[PDB]
Amino acid sequence: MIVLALDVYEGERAIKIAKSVKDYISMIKVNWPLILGSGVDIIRRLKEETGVEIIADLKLADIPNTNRLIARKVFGAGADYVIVHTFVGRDSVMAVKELGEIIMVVEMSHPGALEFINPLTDRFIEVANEIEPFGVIAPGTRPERIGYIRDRLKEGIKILAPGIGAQGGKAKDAVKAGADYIIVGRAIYNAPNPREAAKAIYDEIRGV
Amino acid sequence: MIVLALDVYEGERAIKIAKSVKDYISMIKVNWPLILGSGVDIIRRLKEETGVEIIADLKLADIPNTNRLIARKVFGAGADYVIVHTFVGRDSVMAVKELGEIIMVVEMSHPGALEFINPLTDRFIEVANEIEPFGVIAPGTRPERIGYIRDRLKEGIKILAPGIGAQGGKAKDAVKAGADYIIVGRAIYNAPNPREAAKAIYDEIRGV
Ligand SMILES: O=c1[nH]c(=O)c2[nH+]cn([C@@H]3O[C@H](COP(=O)(O)O)[C@@H](O)[C@H]3O)c2[nH]1
Ligand SMILES: O=c1[nH]c(=O)c2[nH+]cn([C@@H]3O[C@H](COP(=O)(O)O)[C@@H](O)[C@H]3O)c2[nH]1
Repeated sequence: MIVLALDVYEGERAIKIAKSVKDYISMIKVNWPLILGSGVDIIRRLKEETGVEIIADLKLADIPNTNRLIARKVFGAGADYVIVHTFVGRDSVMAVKELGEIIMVVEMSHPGALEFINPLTDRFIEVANEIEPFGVIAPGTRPERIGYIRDRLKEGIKILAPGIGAQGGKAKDAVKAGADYIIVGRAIYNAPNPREAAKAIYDEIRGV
Repeated sequence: MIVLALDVYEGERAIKIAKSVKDYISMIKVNWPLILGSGVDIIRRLKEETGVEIIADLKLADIPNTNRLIARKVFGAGADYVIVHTFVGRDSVMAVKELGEIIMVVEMSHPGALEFINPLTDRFIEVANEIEPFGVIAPGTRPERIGYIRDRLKEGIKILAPGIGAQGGKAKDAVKAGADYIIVGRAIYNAPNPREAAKAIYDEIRGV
């Protein structure tokens, strides 16, 4: 099950790519840049033009009432899931979950992640286990980490993995490692033929 | 020096209120809900209509590249400062700092803050000491914490403190404890007469 990271911040060209690959993806993930550049409306619309669920990658990390306000507006705009940080606390996570499905951040892949976030991943996983969000993000650059998290995460809580390598077999390996969804951006929206690249990743995943 | 927390999500109503108190405030702080409701261009309009600097309280907490994309757009839209989290690491903070002035989060006041953020406040302050942002936010609801932070914060980094009025904090207390700026929302924008409310706090802060 593929998640398209529509990180093509230019208007209509972003929507064109998403509608044409709708057959091979399960969700569409949008971030703050797209939202800022096109307005929160690009959400309602990415929807009624692809028919695919949408994940608003916002990494909410504010106080409860502000997280709530943002969620209400984003869910209200059509988002199906909102990604939220675990670091700011449970009340802030629950404020969003109360209005819609959430995906919690328990680990990150940039150099800075090793400073405070990653040392707390085991603890964040346990928070995730108690809250039972729809899922958690797990950088899949290294399958070992997806399995690490999968071993500690409650069954029923999905794992979505970004940073999937471009080599043939990587997407399949991330799923085998425990990822329920692989989040792919570049390798798809910047490929000569998007639908084709989407189909390739899709076919790879189901082993044939 | 007052920072108006303009938590009025109807763009025109926000401008109307901001304009009526513009001569008693130093800056205007806006968060995601207002940006989502009126579009990020509301920052430009608020600046033109009031003549005061704008702080975008986004609490950025993404990877360096994404934090930079967001900051580029927001500083580009006219923001003078962007509030960023320290927990995501130095690289993510610097990604924003390289594009404009920043204010770092080293401690929060909601209950969830006790779980992971506050236990790390001393370490966050040392990270802020190294990076040297324009300022850090300090809890105005507990003047004892403003002084605690001030003592450990490198000289030159400013302290801005919310929590005055509605949350029970006093402007006079916060300034006495070391706050350079007092962040106030409801006590001014929900006052029967905002300009009068803004003047009063202005007077309170001036009387020492
Ligand atoms: O939660 C996350 N932590 C990370 O460290 C990270 N690095 C990349 N990404 C996101 O992965 C998606 C696909 O990235 P690529 O363009 O390299 O395929 C895109 O949405 C990228 O933004 C991350 N998401
Ligand atoms: O820790 C907190 N607990 C709260 O209940 C709370 N309410 C508001 N805020 C933050 O303070 C800014 C201005 O708030 P006021 O309208 O209460 O003056 C607001 O814009 C927020 O940034 C809060 N922070």
